[PDB]
Amino acid sequence: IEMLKTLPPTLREKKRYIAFKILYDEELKEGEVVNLIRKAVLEYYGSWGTSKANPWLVYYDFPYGILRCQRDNVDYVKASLILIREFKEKPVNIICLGVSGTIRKAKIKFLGIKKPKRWFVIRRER
Amino acid sequence: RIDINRIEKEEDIKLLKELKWNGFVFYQYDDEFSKDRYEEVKAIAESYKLKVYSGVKIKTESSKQLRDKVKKFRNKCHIILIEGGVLKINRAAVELHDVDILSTPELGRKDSGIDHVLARLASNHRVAIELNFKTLLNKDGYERARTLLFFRNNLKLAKKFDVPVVISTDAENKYQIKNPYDLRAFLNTLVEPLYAKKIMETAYKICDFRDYLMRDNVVRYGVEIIKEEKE
Amino acid sequence: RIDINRIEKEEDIKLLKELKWNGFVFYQYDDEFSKDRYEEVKAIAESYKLKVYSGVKIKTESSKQLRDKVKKFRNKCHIILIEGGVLKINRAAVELHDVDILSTPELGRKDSGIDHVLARLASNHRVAIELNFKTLLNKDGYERARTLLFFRNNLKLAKKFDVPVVISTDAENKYQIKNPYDLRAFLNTLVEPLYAKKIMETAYKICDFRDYLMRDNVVRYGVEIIKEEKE
RNA sequence: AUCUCCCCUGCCCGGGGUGCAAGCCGGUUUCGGCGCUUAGCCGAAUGUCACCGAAAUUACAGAAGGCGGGCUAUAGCCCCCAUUUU
RNA sequence: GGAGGGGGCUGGUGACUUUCCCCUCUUUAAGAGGGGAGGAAGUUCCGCCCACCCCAUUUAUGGGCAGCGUCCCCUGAGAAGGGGCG
RNA sequence: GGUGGGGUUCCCGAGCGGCCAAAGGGAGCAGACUCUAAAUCUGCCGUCAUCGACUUCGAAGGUUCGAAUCCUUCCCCCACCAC
RNA sequence: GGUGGGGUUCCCGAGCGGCCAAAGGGAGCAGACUCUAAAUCUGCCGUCAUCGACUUCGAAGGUUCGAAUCCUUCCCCCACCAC
Repeated sequence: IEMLKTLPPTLREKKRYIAFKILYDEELKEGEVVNLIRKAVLEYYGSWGTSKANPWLVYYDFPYGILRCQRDNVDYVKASLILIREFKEKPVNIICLGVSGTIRKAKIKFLGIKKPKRWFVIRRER
Repeated sequence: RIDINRIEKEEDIKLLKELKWNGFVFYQYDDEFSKDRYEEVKAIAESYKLKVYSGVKIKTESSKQLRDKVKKFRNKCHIILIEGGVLKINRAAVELHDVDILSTPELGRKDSGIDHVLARLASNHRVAIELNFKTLLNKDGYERARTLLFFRNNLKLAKKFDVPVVISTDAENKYQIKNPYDLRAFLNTLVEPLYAKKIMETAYKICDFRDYLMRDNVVRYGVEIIKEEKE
Repeated sequence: RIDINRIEKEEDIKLLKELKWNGFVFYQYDDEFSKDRYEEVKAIAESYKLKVYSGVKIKTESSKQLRDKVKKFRNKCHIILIEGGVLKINRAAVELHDVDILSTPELGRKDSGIDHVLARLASNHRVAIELNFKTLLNKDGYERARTLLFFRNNLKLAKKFDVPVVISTDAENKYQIKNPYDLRAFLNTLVEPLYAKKIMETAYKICDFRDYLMRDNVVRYGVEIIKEEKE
């Protein structure tokens, strides 16, 4: 088996979760969102900043979305979100709602109302 | 928190109010302005819940005949903007000491934004520098590099001489507008967060001063109240 | 300043000596090593002005039968490297406490570089981590992002536990090699310049220790000099 | 040295077993609420800078119902003890 | 004066953001105020508050803890550390 | 956060405080066997590689006449838990 | 680093310490003129827009009965220089 232990929280990367929206009347696949956010995070950070602020999209079902960040550099990720201009025929709009430390709290502040827990049940049932 | 953009539809402005925005500026970049557009601005401002201050703008005309005609068209509206990469009109625009905010030193010039003598004259005449962002969203990579290099040079020349700075997106459509927290995080990314807050504070205070000037009988900051001897 | 690369021609190494480099390591990534290659290493090292230390390398074999055979082939050469993304062989490689430097946690794994238990066991057994750079020059953009994210994670896990780190380019051709000031400026760009100097100091001291160990009659750091009772 | 009894002294009386992911409620697979906080998360929040001071975010290192004892690893100053020394 | 061992302490004020969080509040929706990780949270060796299940309702019998400081033994540069109580 | 446990040869696994006592199995090498090979058996079995002797039972300290074992500490590896 | 100088109306340019003294030219507007237009002339010439009156001579302070002018300070604009 290939298993890696999670680092202790004094040594692990301090993270934040940015909740945002990709506003347009057009539609997107989540892989297109990952591709555009990788191109933009390169275009604003280089190798140095992308090693610095740790970008990874975690959720995109609706035009809303949730992405993970380092704690000291959420303003850098937001400035990376501003400089979207064009994707191959058209722009997309990226508009941030807020930022929190978890999904249950950022889900209820701007995104929705209830607090879901799906990772536990897909780990224990499957 | 005050934005500068043009009005196209009502749903866009209703989305603007629902986020953070308390007010903004309607942007007239033309030579044909009337009361019908300003009444439509009144209607869309009273549509949901807002207040909008309208301005006028000029580009590429004469040296100081333009200054007199700009004063004459400015006597009807609240605020004003003069844009142009020409240094010759820029000297007169910072010399006439009545323009509120100033834009476009980077795309019509492509050499450097503000001169040292220009920044010292702006300190004596108290004119503010307005930083646009639509220029960042219609360029290429090295063009973004040279443009943000010009903005960082102008940011230092405004920081050392205490020149007032107003950020805006200079938007044109429904989606060109961006968040105020985004612009604050970007100006935090550039140099400092306190100066980033000071830019928004100055952007509020300049419209507050123009409103308090053109609101009542105020001449060279003189307030006149009940039982006037006005002719 | 010690590099780790393979030898192809003499002009490349003559260019290496003319810049800054005082010595380097010849890299044998194969299972067929003889004395002819090492004599050619002697000839090219005595060609202009240099000293070269040769090593051997293994990849993708069994768990601890590989450990015994690796000790048996290591008893002929100076230093050694074991590369592999498998954690199962990595535990034995850091457990056997006789391997000098360790590489490849990032491209065979693509999940995370070093585990916390792995870093604590490396602290007890004193094995060093070698950071390659040819992996940076044969990937794409986000692959560079994930790889340097893994290197910054491993840099923290080596900084907090005082794990020795040796930088190298892991070169393969004439032009894959880079400057030592370049690698120092890059490790300065990542976290710190003092740790960047400490990496080069450790890279010199580990080869100095292996040379001082296999040079004379030294067993568990015991120096024996003139008029020996040696059988 | 180990194990079991009877010979003492003082104190205390419900005796065991599981443990908050215990246990209780709307629901009746699965979920939400109580336990739960002069910090109280749960896909695990407690952010950045400057400075008085010099005890300071620097080393070991992070809560998850709360309290008390013991063990392990060390950052800065203070106090105490020892070898070399003069 | 130099490697080392043991004991004590580990925060306060000011500025930014509710877009770091929670609570309270008024108000043309956003602001103001207060609070926000420690000697070990680690290790799980334990006990108590809190719950359920059985026997029993007993200081009659019986059960649990302790004999500390001191002393003894062992190893260290002989300060110090570990174990024990007739 | 919690309970019941395990770490011994290259891999799976036993082992009373005591003579490598270290059961072992599979593996490697060699012998034997066969036309060749499989299977069975024999010795080395980590080393010298004939008998025999020495080292390793996760690591350190301590008890003892003597530690895989008895005590303490440091670790890791399992199993299962949100409802 | 250095020398000789200049800043006055929308633009080129004069101006004794003194009555918008502010020469002016080009420009705008109006008149006159012409079938229309160019040219010439007339008034406003920055404002009230008939006479006439007020403001600005790069900015501040000071002298004076009174500053474009005289003094001081702060500036800018020219010209040319490495050999």
